[PDB]
Amino acid sequence: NIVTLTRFVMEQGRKARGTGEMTQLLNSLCTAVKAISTAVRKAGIAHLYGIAGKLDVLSNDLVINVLKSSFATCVLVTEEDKNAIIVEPEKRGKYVVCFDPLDGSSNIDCLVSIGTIFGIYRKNSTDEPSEKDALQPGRNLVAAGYALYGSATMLVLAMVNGVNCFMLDPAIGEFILVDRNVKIKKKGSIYSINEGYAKEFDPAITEYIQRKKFPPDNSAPYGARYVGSMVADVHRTLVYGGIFMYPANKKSPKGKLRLLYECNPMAYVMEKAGGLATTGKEAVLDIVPTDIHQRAPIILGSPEDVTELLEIYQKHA
Amino acid sequence: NIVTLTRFVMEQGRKARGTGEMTQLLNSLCTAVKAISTAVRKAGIAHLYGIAGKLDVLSNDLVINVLKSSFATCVLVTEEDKNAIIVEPEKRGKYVVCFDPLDGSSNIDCLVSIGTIFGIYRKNSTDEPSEKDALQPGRNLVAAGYALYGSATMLVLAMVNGVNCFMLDPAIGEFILVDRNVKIKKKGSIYSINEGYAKEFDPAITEYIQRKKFPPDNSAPYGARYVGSMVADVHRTLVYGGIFMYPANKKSPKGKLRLLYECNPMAYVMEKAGGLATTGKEAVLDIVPTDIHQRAPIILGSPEDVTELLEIYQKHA
Amino acid sequence: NIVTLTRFVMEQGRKARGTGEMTQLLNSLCTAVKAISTAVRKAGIAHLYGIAGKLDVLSNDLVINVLKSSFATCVLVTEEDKNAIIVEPEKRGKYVVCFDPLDGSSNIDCLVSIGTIFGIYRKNSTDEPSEKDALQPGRNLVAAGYALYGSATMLVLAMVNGVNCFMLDPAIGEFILVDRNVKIKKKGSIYSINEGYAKEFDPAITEYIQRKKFPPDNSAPYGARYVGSMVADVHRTLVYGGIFMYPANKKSPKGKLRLLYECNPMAYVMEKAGGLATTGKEAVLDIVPTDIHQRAPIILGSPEDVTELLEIYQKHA
Amino acid sequence: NIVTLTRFVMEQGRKARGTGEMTQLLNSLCTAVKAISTAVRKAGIAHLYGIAGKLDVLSNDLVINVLKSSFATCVLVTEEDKNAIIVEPEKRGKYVVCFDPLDGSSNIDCLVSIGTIFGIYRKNSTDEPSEKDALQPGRNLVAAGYALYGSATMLVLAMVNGVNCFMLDPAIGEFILVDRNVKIKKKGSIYSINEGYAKEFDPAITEYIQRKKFPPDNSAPYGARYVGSMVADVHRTLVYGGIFMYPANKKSPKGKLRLLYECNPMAYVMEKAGGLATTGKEAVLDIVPTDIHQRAPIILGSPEDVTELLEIYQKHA
Ligand SMILES: Nc1ncnc2c1ncn2[C@@H]1O[C@H](COP(=O)(O)O)[C@@H](O)[C@H]1O
Ligand SMILES: Nc1ncnc2c1ncn2[C@@H]1O[C@H](COP(=O)(O)O)[C@@H](O)[C@H]1O
Ligand SMILES: Nc1ncnc2c1ncn2[C@@H]1O[C@H](COP(=O)(O)O)[C@@H](O)[C@H]1O
Ligand SMILES: Nc1ncnc2c1ncn2[C@@H]1O[C@H](COP(=O)(O)O)[C@@H](O)[C@H]1O
Ligand SMILES: O=P(O)(O)OC[C@@H]1O[C@H](COP(=O)(O)O)[C@@H](O)[C@@H]1O
Ligand SMILES: O=P(O)(O)OC[C@@H]1O[C@H](COP(=O)(O)O)[C@@H](O)[C@@H]1O
Ligand SMILES: O=P(O)(O)OC[C@@H]1O[C@H](COP(=O)(O)O)[C@@H](O)[C@@H]1O
Ligand SMILES: O=P(O)(O)OC[C@@H]1O[C@H](COP(=O)(O)O)[C@@H](O)[C@@H]1O
Ligand SMILES: [Mn+2]
Ligand SMILES: [Mn+2]
Ligand SMILES: [Mn+2]
Ligand SMILES: [Mn+2]
Ligand SMILES: [Mn+2]
Ligand SMILES: [Mn+2]
Ligand SMILES: [Mn+2]
Ligand SMILES: [Mn+2]
Repeated sequence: NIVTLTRFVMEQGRKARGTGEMTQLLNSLCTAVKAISTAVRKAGIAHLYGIAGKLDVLSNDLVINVLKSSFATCVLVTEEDKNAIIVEPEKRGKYVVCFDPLDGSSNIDCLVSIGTIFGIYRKNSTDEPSEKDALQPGRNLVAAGYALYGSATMLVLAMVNGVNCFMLDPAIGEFILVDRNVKIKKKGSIYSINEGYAKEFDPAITEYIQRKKFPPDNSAPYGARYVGSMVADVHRTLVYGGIFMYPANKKSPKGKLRLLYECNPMAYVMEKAGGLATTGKEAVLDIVPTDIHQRAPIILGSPEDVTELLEIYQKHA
Repeated sequence: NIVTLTRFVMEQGRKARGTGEMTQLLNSLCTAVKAISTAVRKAGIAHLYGIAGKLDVLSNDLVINVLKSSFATCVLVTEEDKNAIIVEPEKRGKYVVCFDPLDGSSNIDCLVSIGTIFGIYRKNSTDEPSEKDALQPGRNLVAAGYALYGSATMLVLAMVNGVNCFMLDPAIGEFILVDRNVKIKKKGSIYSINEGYAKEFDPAITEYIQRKKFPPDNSAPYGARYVGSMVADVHRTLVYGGIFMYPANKKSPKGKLRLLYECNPMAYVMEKAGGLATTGKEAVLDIVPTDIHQRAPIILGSPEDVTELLEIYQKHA
Repeated sequence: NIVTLTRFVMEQGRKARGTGEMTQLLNSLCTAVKAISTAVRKAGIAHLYGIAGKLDVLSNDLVINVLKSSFATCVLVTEEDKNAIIVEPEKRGKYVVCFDPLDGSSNIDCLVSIGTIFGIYRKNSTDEPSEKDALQPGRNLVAAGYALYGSATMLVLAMVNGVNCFMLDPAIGEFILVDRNVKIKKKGSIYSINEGYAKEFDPAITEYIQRKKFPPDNSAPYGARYVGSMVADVHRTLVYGGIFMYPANKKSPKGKLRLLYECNPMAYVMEKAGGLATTGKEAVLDIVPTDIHQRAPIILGSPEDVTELLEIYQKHA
Repeated sequence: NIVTLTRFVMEQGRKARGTGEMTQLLNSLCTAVKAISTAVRKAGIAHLYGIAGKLDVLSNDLVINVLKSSFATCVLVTEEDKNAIIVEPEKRGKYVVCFDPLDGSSNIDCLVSIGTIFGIYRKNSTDEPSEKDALQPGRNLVAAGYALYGSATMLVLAMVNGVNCFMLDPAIGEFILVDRNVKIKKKGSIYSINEGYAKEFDPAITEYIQRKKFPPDNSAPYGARYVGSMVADVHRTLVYGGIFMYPANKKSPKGKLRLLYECNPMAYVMEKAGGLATTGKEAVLDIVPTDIHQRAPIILGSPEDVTELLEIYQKHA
């Protein structure tokens, strides 16, 4: 018998004896993702083309409005907004949601996969809600995941008891559980990084990559993939195995990717799946942010591949 | 004042005073692509999961029957079939069609962008049709193109007059012309290749990659992108500029990509767009096929990038 | 801000301090209705027509499977099944659901509106669950309503605190609250009955109809409508006002419509909206069934119109 | 071996050796109908309800612009426009098109079936086009038909060769031929009329209705059906058999239905189907229009039922 996201979430909220506030939040998210999927796939485009009678701004406006209306949130952090958004008291809940409404927006004109990333924290210090409420390490996440708008739309939800994948059936607007309790392969055979920045890579990265192309024990070199859209690259890593890297380089001395809404949610997802997520020096989830738009270096994926790189880092220290 | 693919195809048939046979064919293609797009985005998956108690194969069958139903074809060549398909004389038209119904199928499980590639030839001769009718150099193509099932579904159609892009509106099931008489940039800033095969590259490719990461004239390095699905990588090249490469290596000294249904269609779109498509030695479109599943090395993209690499190929001549 | 059925149901379950069992049931129903809507609209019909690679049986199979999987039901009564269906102990809940999966199936070949009708009872006598558990008067309903597959799909849900209408947006597969706390007009101007049975009508009905065509006080006669699909006819009555009638006649000495899954749910809906629902002699909801497939006469709609007919009945008694 | 409307229309244009102008027109119609169908079923309604912070009018604009974009028309007559629309000479074709973009609009709020009706004429003359070009008797129609937005969406197209029915597959946006060369039953068992106007009927109609409820030869009475939307009532008549009537009464001694865009198209479909369409005195198709919004009484359906009523009309002659 089939399991829909709505049923699964509700069930999980029942086993946890929640008051149903988080459950409403997750149902709001799902509704928002479906709406974003529909806009991404271009339904109604004929209307802009005058059969007479933006995508990231709309996406932002959908997430914020849909999340507010859930009455389960108090603080919102968007990649798109400079300051955190404080929900009006009438609509307040106890949750802080950190999200990237549409990641990979550059890739839009090229029709490359894009996705939505979100991390959910529970408000701790019960003072008037504010930005500080979002400044929590990723180890403190209640839930995190992402929606990938690729050849099909998928929602990956990670919580304390594991990672689950839900495929969207757009005929009936419902997410079906298709992969339960996901676990990443211990060792993979694909490395993903933008080698265009080779000139700026630190030594450890340089050695690792070359070890991938020319393995000492003449084994098969790793295949390479780099879609340029984090959600797509990280999703392939989780599903097929391997390692994804967006280390520090001159243009981004602290990495390009943001900690709260890109790095943390993906780090959380990887850990629950049995993978590692490091900065090179430390675990991503343990870092305590000081700025909501803070950036951080990130390397994640199969435990053996990440460990192997971490050993190399240590060797140059 | 909107243009649908159906309107466009018909006006073009009228301008060229065709009997309407090629128009029937293009319309059958449009229908097949819409049907594939729907299965790719998983409409109906709830039924496989028991809500009421392959893909490569399904795509092949759709294209074949829809093409036969057009009464415009005599010989069909598919990546999925060992032997060419000779059409029943009852439905025999004059066109030969070579296609890859679902390219990048190994990416399906990862939900990476995938697509359909086709090239159409007019039968040249007057004897019983056979495989031999498909063995024409790409320069003899009447039409060629592809459909990309990415964040949105797109059909790119190349004919003698040029290249046009049609975006699928899944709400009304109509391809809408969105980019007219497309021309690739003279020079791009992205290079695309599986650097996992570094150990195997010939000296010319190696030197080029090097120039891209460490520019000898102190110009900015190129960014790297490699989705792993030709239609996705090529479509990004066409729209954004740059170069895509899949040269020879232990993976056949002859390349991996197939000439008839992958290389030729793309080479044809590139040339009509004002770009180049070469094997490093000769232009892809001039190669005389000798086997329907013949492979060939290919390099395509912005003219200045392709000429640059060709120069290196010559330096090592 | 928008209100989706999922949010509304959850919210209502929260205010009622339910354990979330009914909430899951209602979410199961909604999922089933969306799936039935999609099949009714004919998505995928191209596949039966061989682009190479029942509606009431499928509908039945969807409702039963989806309801079972909710783990909130113990007894199921379908217009389509001879005996009540007892859910396996592992999947048991405390609810008894009486439904017509696809009412108006004759009207299918003519593409006339069809709908789904359901009534929900709470199991009372805690003995092993059985048919007897369904034999409860309609006054004992916890929830009832219907889905109408007309020009657009709508779900009308009635519960103790009122009647609400939700319109299905098939782009995102979500029901949006479009009409809150529905109340029927006190007096209408449309009568709905199949006058083809005039030869068999009892005297009261005969007098009423003629009073509608030739009003004593020369006022405007009532307009007449009779779609032949109860859900459509009753839905127009609720929304626009008037009276619907399916009285007893020779072919159906006790009416055609069934009490448990057609009459009761519609009677419940009408009462909460401020309308009346009578057999001519008694209120529909007060009747205690003795057979699950029992039939009953029914007259419902605006309070003044129904009262006016009831007066006439009394006059001939 | 499936037939889409697009394939059918093209083969028919080829058999008739047309220049492709009428084919472009029919294809533009197919596109408009699909666009209307989508708005009717409310795709996108969530946006009107603020998810991210008319119908008659929208339908008119769609048909008009899509028709003008076809370059096959010179004069357009709409139920919604006081004066006929003369096409800009730049896009002027040779066809005159009369249509009701959304018939039964008063039923919209009740979600009752609704539809689009069109009749196409070839311009006969050689002077500046004008309203006068549309004033042709229905016997001069090149094509006529309708689309019904009911439980499923259907397009019925009538041309010289006969009547065909195409079911819309909303998953791929394609009309699929499902009923070929349709013929109405010689005699039906359903009569359709608004009996609310009994007081106003002429003696002949009154006598007929009477014969249907109380058959003088002791045969079974006819059942009654009256949806209240012409396209719905007529489509049921065509498929199931019977008679539909909207005769004269205080609601204009001249009938309610409009000749050019409601009566003629339907009369034309009926005749091609082997049925009859009369005003009681003369055949609808032979009436010489004298005003574009001229109304006319109509009776259509199975030949034996229409002849029967015509006989009564004569008895009172
Ligand atoms: N649907 C759910 N899925 C998983 N955990 C849940 C769910 N609902 C509530 N919980 C857990 O219970 C806590 C409080 O729930 P709540 O009362 O809804 O705010 C949450 O923070 C989670 O720890
Ligand atoms: N829709 C079309 N678009 C562009 N060229 C066409 C079209 N139809 C026919 N032609 C051209 O005219 C030739 C013969 O058309 P046909 O008679 O249909 O086989 C083709 O092979 C093309 O070169
Ligand atoms: N979603 C809901 N909407 C309205 N009433 C509810 C809801 N959930 C529960 N209730 C009410 O509370 C009772 C018990 O709920 P439950 O524990 O879920 O079985 C039901 O029978 C209703 O009376
Ligand atoms: N697709 C078509 N189906 C049936 N008849 C057509 C079609 N196209 C053209 N014809 C017929 O041929 C005439 C002229 O076609 P046209 O040149 O397109 O204006 C029409 O008016 C019809 O009588
Ligand atoms: O367009 P965004 O939202 O800023 O995302 C781009 C990000 O950019 C990374 C790739 O950037 P580079 O071009 O530097 O490789 C991805 O991995 C992220 O999706
Ligand atoms: O033959 P397939 O399974 O359709 O593979 C697709 C091709 O595979 C190439 C990638 O091959 P590598 O893994 O060797 O890079 C892509 O460009 C082409 O799309
Ligand atoms: O086809 P069903 O499920 O038995 O429903 C038909 C019912 O039949 C009534 C009309 O029947 P008559 O033909 O006797 O008028 C409707 O009001 C109900 O929808
Ligand atoms: O003019 P409209 O609003 O499009 O009305 C539709 C017409 O209205 C007739 C019903 O009229 P009565 O209420 O007079 O029966 C139907 O057959 C026709 O569809
Ligand atoms: Mn963003
Ligand atoms: Mn981002
Ligand atoms: Mn393939
Ligand atoms: Mn391939
Ligand atoms: Mn039924
Ligand atoms: Mn029924
Ligand atoms: Mn109208
Ligand atoms: Mn009208």
